[PDB]
Order: sequence, then structure tokens, then C-alpha cells
Amino acid sequence: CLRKRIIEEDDQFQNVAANFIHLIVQAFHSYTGNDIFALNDLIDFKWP
Amino acid sequence: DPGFGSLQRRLLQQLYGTLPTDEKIIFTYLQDCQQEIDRIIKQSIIQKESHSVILVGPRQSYKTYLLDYELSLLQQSYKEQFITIRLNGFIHSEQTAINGIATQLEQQLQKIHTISSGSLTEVFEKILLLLDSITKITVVFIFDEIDTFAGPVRQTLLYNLFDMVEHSRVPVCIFGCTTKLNILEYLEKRVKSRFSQRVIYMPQIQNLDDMVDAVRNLLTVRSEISPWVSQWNETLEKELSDPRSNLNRHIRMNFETFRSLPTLKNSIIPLVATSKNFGSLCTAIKSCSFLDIYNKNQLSNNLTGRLQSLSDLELAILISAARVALRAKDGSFNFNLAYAEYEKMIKAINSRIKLWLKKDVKNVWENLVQLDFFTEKSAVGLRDNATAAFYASNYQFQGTMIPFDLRSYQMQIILQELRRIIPKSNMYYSWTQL
Ligand SMILES: Nc1ncnc2c1ncn2[C@@H]1O[C@H](COP(=O)(O)OP(=O)(O)OP(=O)(O)O)[C@@H](O)[C@H]1O
Ligand SMILES: [Mg+2]
Repeated sequence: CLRKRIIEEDDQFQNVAANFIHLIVQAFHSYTGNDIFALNDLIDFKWP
Repeated sequence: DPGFGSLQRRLLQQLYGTLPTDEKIIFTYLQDCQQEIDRIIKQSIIQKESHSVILVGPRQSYKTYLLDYELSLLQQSYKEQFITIRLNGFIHSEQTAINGIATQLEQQLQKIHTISSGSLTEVFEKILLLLDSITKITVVFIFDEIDTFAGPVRQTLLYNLFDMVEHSRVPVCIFGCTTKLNILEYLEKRVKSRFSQRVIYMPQIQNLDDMVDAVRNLLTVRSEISPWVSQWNETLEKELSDPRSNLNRHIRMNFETFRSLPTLKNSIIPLVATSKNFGSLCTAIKSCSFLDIYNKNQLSNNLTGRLQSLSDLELAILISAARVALRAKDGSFNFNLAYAEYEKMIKAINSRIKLWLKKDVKNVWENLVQLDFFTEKSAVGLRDNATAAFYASNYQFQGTMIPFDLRSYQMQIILQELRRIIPKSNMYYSWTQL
């Protein structure tokens, strides 16, 4: 999805992925707690 | 440093007790019991006298260790004089112990020079024909957890075993091992009559000098298999003789709380093994900072440590549920009342923080149930045996057919304990008082 939208519109890509992960943590840590699996699910649902 | 590797290996196998038999370590407070067990097993194996004796002591109190030491002692000098049958009360049932005795009898008699073939009736009457009925071979029975076979219904195996002790031509030694102090009251009257009433209570640690002497026995290398042996023995004697050393303080703490040398050994072993050189080991045994780190790790998943991993929404929901449970008279609550208390607390905080909806508080509630903060009301939990667990699995409980917001729960931690170790500077600390 990410590469398809770059074509249709490497440290920078790592920066945007890590910023998305930190935004997910900062938005939903009170919801998930310290559950790695719940945050993995939320990352997988909200990334595309 | 291969010498440090040799010294580390020697210290590690002294701590695991896996030395050769002639180098085995008997503590001074265990010596009288060891001599009494040695006299009984020598009168059985050497002198062909039949014996019956139950060893009574707590778990990890060297009942198996002393028996194994005595059997390996008599193994090297009288090997063809005896065979050993081992039964364990957890592994063996009343029917299965007959098959276990028969299969151990054939594989032990093939080791010196069928009995185990057929149905249970045939196998049991063949065992009786062998035992109930140059020198005679002694049969030594080691019966661990013998309290499980002294039940209230019927004690058939103990009856026939003690009958073999008291009324047979093959000499037999039967050692029972249990943790139950009142083991003689467990026995049926005819079983008790056939029993010899010989009960050996294992010695306890009576004073701190017994623990210090046992630690000295465990950590002193009495053989010159490393060049570092003399310096290690000198430093260990310096730390043990000093009353204000850290190792003496840890021994004193164990004496006051656990009073268990296996407990201390479980901490000493990774202190020895995680050292990488001789001076690092000397610093580790002089400071015992690893013992503090180990003690911190042993408590990290307790109720105190599980609370310190909670998030702010998790802590708020838990505080609200503890408030509702304190106000209730049965100590019971559900998701709806806890959410009402939570929304009331958030409103009175923001009137003086995001309020989450019930849909999202459902997940935090499930995590709190999962981490054993809440439990279901009057739930039995884990059953004692497989029969009762099997009965419980075929029953549909009323707390699993109603919706989750009406299930009754009770707290594993009360609001006063919540107030005690939540910090005073926390956001929701003021609502721990009611
Ligand atoms: N054959 C053995 N060789 C070396 N160490 C042993 C042996 N058997 C037990 N130990 C050690 O002895 C200590 C505890 O003693 P042991 O296992 O004999 O307890 P026990 O009183 O017989 O226990 P339980 O009532 O649970 O059966 C532990 O450190 C254990 O590792
Ligand atoms: Mg044992």
C-alpha cells in the first residue's frame, strides 16, 4: 500500500513508520495497556 | 582461565549435590537421621531383617536425598544383595502400583541374574506368590507420598505390603515418605497393627549456625582440582566468619523467612554461574548484589509488581471497582457499577482527562480479569484432582451464560492495599480513601 501510493502520487520511510508506531502507542496505550498483541492488531488495522 | 572454569564447575556441582558418593555432603544437623536410616537399611540389606519405617518431614527436607545416599553407599559394596522398587503416590494409583511393582521386579531381577504378564488378578497373585509365599535377596521399597495410599476408603496395597514385612520369608525393607505429621492416624487399624510404628521425623534447622555451617559445607572446595581453591576458601571463610558481611545477612534473612537451604541454593547457583572470572566471583560473593537482584525478580509478578504495570485507564477502572466492592456488603460488583463509579470520578476530576466509552472499557476489564485482579464470585478455580475437574468441565456455569456486564466479580486487592502502595503524587490517589 505504501509503495503503491508513492508510485501513484530509505531512512525517511523508517521515520514515517516509526512515527506511525509512536502515534499508535500515544493514542491507545490507555486502551491496550502493555499488550504487544493488541497494539500489533491496532497497527495492522490502521496502517493502510 | 580454565582454572576458574574448573572451580566454577566444582562449586556448581557441589550446589547441585551431583558429586561422587565418597564426596557427598551431609550437613551436621542431618547426621543423626542419616545414621538412623543407615542402620535400618544395613539391618535390612546386610542382615536380612525385615523393616517398616515412615519418614516424615516437609518438602525439600532431604528425605529422598538421604535415602538415595544410603542406597548408593550400599550399592558399591553389596550390589547383588538387594533390589529396589520405587513407587510414587502421585504417579502410581492403587491398581497401577501393582503393574509398577511387577515391571520393576522383572527389570531389577534381570539386573542381578514372566511375573509382570497377564491381567491384574494374575499379576497380583504372582507378586503375592513371590513375596507373601546362599542368602536371600532383600527387596527395598521406597514409597514416596505414602499418604495418598493411606486413604479413608480402603488400604489394600499398604495392608499387603506390611503383611509382606511382618509375615514373609523374603526380607523386605519398606520406606515411606510423607509430609503429613499425623500419618499414623491415616492408617487403618489392621494396617497400623501390621505396621511397626517406626516413624522418623526429619530434623529441622534449629539455629542460624546450622545454616551457616551448611553454607560452609556447600561452598568450600575440599579438593585441589583448581589453582584458585585456596583463595576461594580463604575469601569464603572471611565472609562467613564476619558477622556483618552481606552473605551472613542473606543467610539470616533466609533463617527468619524461609529457613530452607534449597531456597538459598537456588539464589547462590546463578551468582556462581554468572561470574566470568575469579575476581568477579569474589566481588559477587563479597557484595551479594545479585542476591538482591534475584530477590527483586522473584517478586516482580506479585500483586505489587502487577499493579505497577497498569496504565492510567486500567488503574482508574481498578480503583472504581475497588470502591464499588468496598461499598457493597458481599464485596461484589459488575462492569456496569464500576463504569458508573469511573464516569463519576472522571466527571468530578475534570470539574475540579478523556472519558472512555463502555465499548473501550470492555477491553481494560478483560485485561484486569486476565491479570487476576478480579475473579468471578464464589468461583472454585483450579480443582484438586482430575475427577472433579472432569465433572466441572461437563457442567455449564451460570456465570458463563449471562452477558458480561452483569457477571459478579470480587477483588483480589482491596482499596486499602490500593491506597498503601499507589504513590501519593498519582492522579487518582485521592479516590483511594472513600
Ligand atoms: N539424588 C539426589 N542427588 C542430589 N541431590 C538431591 C537428590 N535428591 C534430592 N536432592 C536435593 O535435595 C534437596 C531437597 O531434598 P529432597 O529432594 O530429598 O527432599 P524431600 O524431603 O525428599 O522432598 P519431597 O517431600 O518433596 O519428596 C534439593 O536441593 C534436591 O535437589
Ligand atoms: Mg522426595
